Amino acid sequence: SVLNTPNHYKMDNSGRRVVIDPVTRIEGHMRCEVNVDENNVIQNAVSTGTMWRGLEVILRGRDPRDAWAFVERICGVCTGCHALASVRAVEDALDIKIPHNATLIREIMAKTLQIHDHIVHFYHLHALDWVNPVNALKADPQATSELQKLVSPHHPMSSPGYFKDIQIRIQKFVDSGQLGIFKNGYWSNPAYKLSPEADLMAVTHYLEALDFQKEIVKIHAIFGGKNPHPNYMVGGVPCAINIDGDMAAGAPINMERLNFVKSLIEQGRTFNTNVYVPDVIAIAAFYRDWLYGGGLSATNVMDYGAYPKTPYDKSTDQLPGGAIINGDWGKIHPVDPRDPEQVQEFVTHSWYKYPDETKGLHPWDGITEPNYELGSKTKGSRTNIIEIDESAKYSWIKSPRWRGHAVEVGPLARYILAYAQGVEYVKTQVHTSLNRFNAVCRLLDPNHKDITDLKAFLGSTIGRTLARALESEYCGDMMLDDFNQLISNIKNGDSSTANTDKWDPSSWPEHAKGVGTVAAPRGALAHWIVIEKGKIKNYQCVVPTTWNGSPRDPKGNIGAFEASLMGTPMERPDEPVEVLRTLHSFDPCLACSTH
Amino acid sequence: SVLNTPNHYKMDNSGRRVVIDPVTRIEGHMRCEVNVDENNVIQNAVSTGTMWRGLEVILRGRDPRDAWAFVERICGVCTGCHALASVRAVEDALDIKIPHNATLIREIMAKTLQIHDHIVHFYHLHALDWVNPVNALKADPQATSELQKLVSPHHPMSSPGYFKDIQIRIQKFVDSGQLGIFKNGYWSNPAYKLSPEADLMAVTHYLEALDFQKEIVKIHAIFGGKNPHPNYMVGGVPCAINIDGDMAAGAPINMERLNFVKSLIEQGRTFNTNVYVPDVIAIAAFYRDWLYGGGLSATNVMDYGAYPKTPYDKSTDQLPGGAIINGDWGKIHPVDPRDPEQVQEFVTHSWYKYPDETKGLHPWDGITEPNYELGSKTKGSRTNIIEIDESAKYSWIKSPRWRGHAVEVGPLARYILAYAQGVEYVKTQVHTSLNRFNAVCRLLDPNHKDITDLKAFLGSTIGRTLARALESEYCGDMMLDDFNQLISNIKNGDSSTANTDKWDPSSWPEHAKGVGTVAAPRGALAHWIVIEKGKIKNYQCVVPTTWNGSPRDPKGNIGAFEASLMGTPMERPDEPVEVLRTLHSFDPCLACSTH
Amino acid sequence: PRTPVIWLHGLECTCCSESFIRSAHPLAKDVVLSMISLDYDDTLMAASGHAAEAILDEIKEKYKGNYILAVEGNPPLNQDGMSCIIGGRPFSEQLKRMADDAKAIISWGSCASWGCVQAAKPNPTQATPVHKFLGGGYDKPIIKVPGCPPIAEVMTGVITYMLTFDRIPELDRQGRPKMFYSQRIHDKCYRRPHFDAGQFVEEWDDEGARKGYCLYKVGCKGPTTYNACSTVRWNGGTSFPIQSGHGCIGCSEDGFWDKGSFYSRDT
Amino acid sequence: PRTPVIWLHGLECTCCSESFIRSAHPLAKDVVLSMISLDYDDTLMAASGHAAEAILDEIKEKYKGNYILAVEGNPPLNQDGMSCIIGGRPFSEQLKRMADDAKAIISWGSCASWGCVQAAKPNPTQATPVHKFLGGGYDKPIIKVPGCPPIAEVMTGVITYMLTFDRIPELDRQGRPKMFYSQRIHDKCYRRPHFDAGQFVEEWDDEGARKGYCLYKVGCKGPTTYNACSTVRWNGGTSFPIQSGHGCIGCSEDGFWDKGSFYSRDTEMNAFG
Ligand code: SF4
Ligand code: SF4
Ligand code: F3S
Ligand code: F3S
Ligand SMILES: [C-]#N
Ligand SMILES: [C-]#N
Ligand SMILES: [C-]#N
Ligand SMILES: [C-]#N
Ligand SMILES: [Fe+2]
Ligand SMILES: [Fe+2]
Ligand SMILES: [Mg+2]
Ligand SMILES: [Mg+2]
Ligand code: 3NI
Ligand code: 3NI
Ligand SMILES: [O]
Ligand SMILES: [O]
Ligand SMILES: [O]
Ligand SMILES: [O]
Ligand SMILES: [O]
Ligand SMILES: [O]
Repeated sequence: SVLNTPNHYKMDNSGRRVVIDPVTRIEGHMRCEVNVDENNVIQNAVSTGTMWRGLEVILRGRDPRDAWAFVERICGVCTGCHALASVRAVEDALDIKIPHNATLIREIMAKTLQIHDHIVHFYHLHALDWVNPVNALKADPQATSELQKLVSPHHPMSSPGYFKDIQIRIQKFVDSGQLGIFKNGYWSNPAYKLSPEADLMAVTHYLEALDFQKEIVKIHAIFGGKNPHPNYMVGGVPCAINIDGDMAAGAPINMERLNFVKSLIEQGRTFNTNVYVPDVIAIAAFYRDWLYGGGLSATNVMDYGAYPKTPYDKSTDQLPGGAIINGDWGKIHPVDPRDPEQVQEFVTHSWYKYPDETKGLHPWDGITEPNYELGSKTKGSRTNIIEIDESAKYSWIKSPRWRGHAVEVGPLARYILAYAQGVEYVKTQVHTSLNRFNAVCRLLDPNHKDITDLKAFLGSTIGRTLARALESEYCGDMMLDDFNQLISNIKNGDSSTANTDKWDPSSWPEHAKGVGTVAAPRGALAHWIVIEKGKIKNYQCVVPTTWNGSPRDPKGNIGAFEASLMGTPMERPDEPVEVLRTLHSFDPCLACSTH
Repeated sequence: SVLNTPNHYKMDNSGRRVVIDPVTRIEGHMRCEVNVDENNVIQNAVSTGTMWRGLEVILRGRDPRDAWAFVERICGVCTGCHALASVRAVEDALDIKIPHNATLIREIMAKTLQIHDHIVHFYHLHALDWVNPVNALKADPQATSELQKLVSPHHPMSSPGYFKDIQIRIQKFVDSGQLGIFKNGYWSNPAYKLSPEADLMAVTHYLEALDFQKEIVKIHAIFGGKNPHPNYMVGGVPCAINIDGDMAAGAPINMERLNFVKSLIEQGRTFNTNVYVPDVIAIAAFYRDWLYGGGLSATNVMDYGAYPKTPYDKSTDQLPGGAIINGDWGKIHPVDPRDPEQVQEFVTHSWYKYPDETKGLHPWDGITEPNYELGSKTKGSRTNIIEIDESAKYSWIKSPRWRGHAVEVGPLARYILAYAQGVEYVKTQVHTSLNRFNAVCRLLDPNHKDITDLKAFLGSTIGRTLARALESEYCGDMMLDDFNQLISNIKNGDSSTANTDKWDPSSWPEHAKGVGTVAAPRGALAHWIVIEKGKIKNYQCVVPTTWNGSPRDPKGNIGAFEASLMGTPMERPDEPVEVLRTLHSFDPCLACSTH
Repeated sequence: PRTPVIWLHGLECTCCSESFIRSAHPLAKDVVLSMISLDYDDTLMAASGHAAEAILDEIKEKYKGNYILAVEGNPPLNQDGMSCIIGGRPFSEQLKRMADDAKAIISWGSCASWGCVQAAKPNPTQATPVHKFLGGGYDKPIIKVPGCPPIAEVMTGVITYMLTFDRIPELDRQGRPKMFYSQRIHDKCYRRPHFDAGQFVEEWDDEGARKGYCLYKVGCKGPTTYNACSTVRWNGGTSFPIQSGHGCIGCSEDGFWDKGSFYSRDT
Repeated sequence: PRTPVIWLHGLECTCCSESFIRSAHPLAKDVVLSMISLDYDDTLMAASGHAAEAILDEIKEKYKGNYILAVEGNPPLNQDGMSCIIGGRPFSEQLKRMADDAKAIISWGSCASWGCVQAAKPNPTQATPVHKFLGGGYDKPIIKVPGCPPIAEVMTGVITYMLTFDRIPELDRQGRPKMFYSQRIHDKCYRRPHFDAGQFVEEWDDEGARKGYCLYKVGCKGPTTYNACSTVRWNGGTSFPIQSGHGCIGCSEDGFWDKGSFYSRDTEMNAFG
């Protein structure tokens, strides 16, 4: 069939079918199927979420105050963001305002997550789509040092001897014949474009990032007890502050703990600016001719908006939200998670049932009733899927739409929204990053003509990858600001951390509903709660990867993952490096997507 | 006067007198006075220990089991070595053999101390006698990187931008006009011989060492509770082991703690090999024409011997002891701390009284009765010493001699003794260090003629400094061997840590005496105890700096500090960099010296 | 040769994998490069799809009886097992196949050990812990390392024990290593002096909260929870839930999600 | 401009200086380069002799009334004070001179706070803590930060408090910051559940030792000792004496050396005694 989608794609499944299951180097479980034409160009793409647990179901009848801990376990990668969404939703429903320090500590935890998550995603999940560790063994260590000094002059770790020592260790691993995670990688595929020196630099940095990442999450351990899965609570934060008073050393937060947080913040800022951002820019330059993967990003993007400089005042959001549609960056449509005509979820192509499957349901009205059923065009059987039937139900992921539009969410969506809204920090990052990119390109090609078209630059798998790194850097700077504000508040006499006015359910209305939003690492997160007589009546989550990994809607619009693969040529369809590189650029969180 | 000493020095105090009080960048308090001839050459030297506390007096009547904690507080720099000497002296007196694992853990703690103490001494106390931080502001960052890569090819931290960032920080500090610990340094004295680039490298490493040093002592925190001043006990170690049994997580030593120790050991080995040893070698090369300061190391050296590969078998000491006298490295005289004709302390030139001051007292017979009394040729007054009278009592340090000989103690003494006894690890270190030294010299002077005379090379202030660094490296390798032995013991069924057979004083003889020896960081340490009816009847300490910092004896022999200064030319007697450089090479611990 | 480890992932949130890489000592980098051979792990591995499946096939045969099977997450039995699909087939079939030729199994976390959040009422997927899925006839050790997630150094401590001492650690009656799971939080809790004196947080951010008083009255489940949180602690010994002011929620114990509200007293 | 700090050293072992440089956060490097101006400190400082003395002279006048005087160790009163000689004169004279124009004093450690080991019986030097030496008429704050030595992050935590919040921390009746010294070790000890159950180490390396049972019977002084050891802990939160299997010896408390044998059992345990 050839399907002409209302969002302007032609999904043609007559070419050769290529199945990727499992999709690895994601959180959770995904299957992807594509069709390639005679020129090995993708002309159809199918996103299937291959897991479901049913947290929305499980929450029914429980106490709203407990909900955050349950939904936190939607995901241990984006650990905490669901807790944050949850407490915000309950506080929205019950009209609870939290103390400033609680707002700040939650933002510090959120920014810690952003940084951790973005760094580990890029190195430990994404990099092997761009980096060939085998080719790193051919690198000249002295030339590697020279490259390093160019990519990041301030990073201290550049000795030729250091790069030689790393190489020796990878050579020994290879020589052992136990290739572990590198086993059967697609290392002879010409889609790998780094020099051996860039491959060695990047493997070196993979190891540096694995050592670093465990440090930043100590911020979560201080404010939240543990990482993964720090604690939260409705009405405040549990980490009470006592700097100077009786028993201060035994309080959660005291002078020594504050000093620890400062140290951790600065370590993260340094890694962002000296290792992560420079790497993504430099790798992008080696891939300057590979501008595939934009998908929906330069037409339809959305975020709820986050990090208001004035608590509870969204016009001060440092990552302002809204929706851009049809590629008009000059028009920011306001997004209201309360409006039943805006966010809606369809299940036409998902493994769920609604009484009227023609309807998209706003999440206060959402329904989660499983319906694992394969289309009669499936190749295989119920328990042995050879080629999934995407004309029928083909995913555990619901189909969210915004006013009927399919949109992309994530750091790239937020960067476009922020750029378009005049956020000068972001504008500076984009322009300086483009300049740095073109500088490295010209080192690689003196004959390089500078890239000036921002939609083409940003609206690509490279751009999606860059935006994530930039966001990490911005989050470190914002987190320092938050820390300094927390210290100022304490200095001016305010050590308060919780509002308990509405702790007791007897203080609650018999009926209430609320929505909590978060700028989660992967995009727009919200939780919608309906409370009845002290219990959860409905609890519906719509998560970033739900948006991005969405199957088709009743009208046939394709979601961000499917759109991003269309039109991409593959060097070797059965070694699908390009598909992995683009899907991974969304940082798919499949446990999140399905919850 | 002109005093012709039996140990072949001519002490002449007719030239101009230079007084250094306080001697800084030592532990504790010292005064040094010298006389220089018309050529600015030192022709007399006077070592004065300017503090005393009286631990030997304070111990009387107390329980031998408590002693370790009192004497540990002799010194917070060499923290733990006195505790170790104490417990060993009590175990000696009471015929207590400790479990294998207690022996090993004590040795691990001892080698941790050696590494920490040596590194902090070189960078934080010694280096400013060789390094000019103000001149570091003149360095070219790229040339500093080139030097770094030659000095230590494996150390990762070589980026030009890193050195430039360090330089910017020190420039800011200077430009602030608050020069702190650099204020009033002798930075225009031509005695400073490093290039700007070497100064910048060395200041960089000072900072890296300040950051590093706090890590290694976590081994003391694990086995001993805290650093400074870890805990010990008579009969074993308190840090009970439980790897696999009920309540293991609550035991002092469990799997996780052992994994932590392994990590720490490896970090220390790496810093030794990549930062500390290469720095000392390279700085020695810059100072290749400054070979003063050998003193007694040329002739008379002593250590008790330590680190037996087989517990309680001194023939297996990895730093074997003895005494070399009159420069004959072919004759190792055995040293017995029990023999009353060997170790003796005199007080004729010290601020103490004996009934018969002609006597040198073996420490089981030692007496500590203060007698602060200035000679009638003193310039100044009792509470205002302008020039001390070295013909009379001039120090809180007693005068220890070995069979009437003045000796040098310390890492250099141990290296000479080990070399001379065929310890292959040490011989290899010395020869490869010499080879490396000559290579760096040829980098600096392409016409350099190799140094081959080991007595000349080691028997110097440079050689003293090098031996300390080499000892650190050796201690790291030994400590890893000890850890592996501990693991092996546990694997073979032995998790025991204490012997309590003689814990209760009812088990002790009515009268007992014991001696405990240690290869402390600064040289030969021993404690001598006399027990009577459960109580300390006498407790005498003779510590490394007591030996080195000794005033004259009744025959007029000079000690190691005084000897080391004789014949040294000074560029500027009133800016006595040379004096400080040589004194500091002994790593004086003045609280230790006097106790 | 380094010990082969196959790390499978069922229904999960991936918190146990995340915890593992937080290990302060040994570092994850060193575990993977030098201690074990991490031969399969959906989270970190290069290969996908058919190339990934092929490794499982090869490791199984080549190291038959000689690999450790580490499991994160759990198999669902509802939806014909297709609420967790791997390679077009139920995860349960993957788990069974690899369990059949494992030397031993490590059940990471509360999902593999007990069921964790997806098994809380009404358990829509019939998520089932590994030992129950394999049943009473399974003839190799199943080492349960529970917690949501477990402490990083506990995870790497189990592995280093087996590699260093050449045996399975001693297990309690629930299959948990006594190395880490043989005391309750409350049995080594630094806030216990306050419990003993009747000094409690009564309301969030009260005087007691600001002094670090005991969290029993705000729902701490430490009295019934076996783990190393109060001894080893979290994230390189930085903190644990109680230190930071929230009671234990019981997250290492079988059934903790259905034991009542987290803020209701431990009874 | 950075707060001037003069760090004097009397009779001492140098453990407090050593502890200070162990600080995990802030790093000692950053304290000295960016937070304070450490203008005099015998342990670390470039200058010696006459050049060192001159600094004292200069700071004292330049920054009269505006420097913090940190003191490690203590002055002896016996031997005409010449059991601790600095620049040919008694240390006590140096301490008095610098105290006269200090903004505030920090008494580091048990030596400066109370006397520590040299003050234990029979105190041959008549070692005297700073507050007693200056006497009742001294008109500036003396912040006692006891312990042998104090915890590193406690030492840097006191400094950062003062720099961040622009005041002297609240002090208890003994002059110790409530920030760190307002609980006993035993009031926050993770071995307390064992104390409560009568589960003790009875003999070294017994069953209880290997389970981490309470150290009361082997001499733990945690019941009478106010410090942050059981909360902040030592060396970047790595351990503390009790965790590693030896009882507290009481090392932050006035008179702890003469309280009794470290292996004697602590007193004041019953509320009916
Ligand atoms: S109830 Fe919780 S906070 Fe209180 S002592 Fe027990 S484990 Fe600690
Ligand atoms: S006596 Fe010591 S070990 Fe026992 S609970 Fe008290 S402070 Fe802890
Ligand atoms: S909630 Fe879990 S992490 Fe530990 S403190 Fe309680 S077992
Ligand atoms: S001996 Fe001192 S270090 Fe702490 S645990 Fe006791 S106050
Ligand atoms: C999820 N981010
Ligand atoms: C998350 N998506
Ligand atoms: C001391 N040495
Ligand atoms: C120590 N001397
Ligand atoms: Fe997510
Ligand atoms: Fe010493
Ligand atoms: Mg949902
Ligand atoms: Mg003596
Ligand atoms: Ni997620
Ligand atoms: Ni000493
Ligand atoms: O997540
Ligand atoms: O996620
Ligand atoms: O997720
Ligand atoms: O010492
Ligand atoms: O010392
Ligand atoms: O000392």
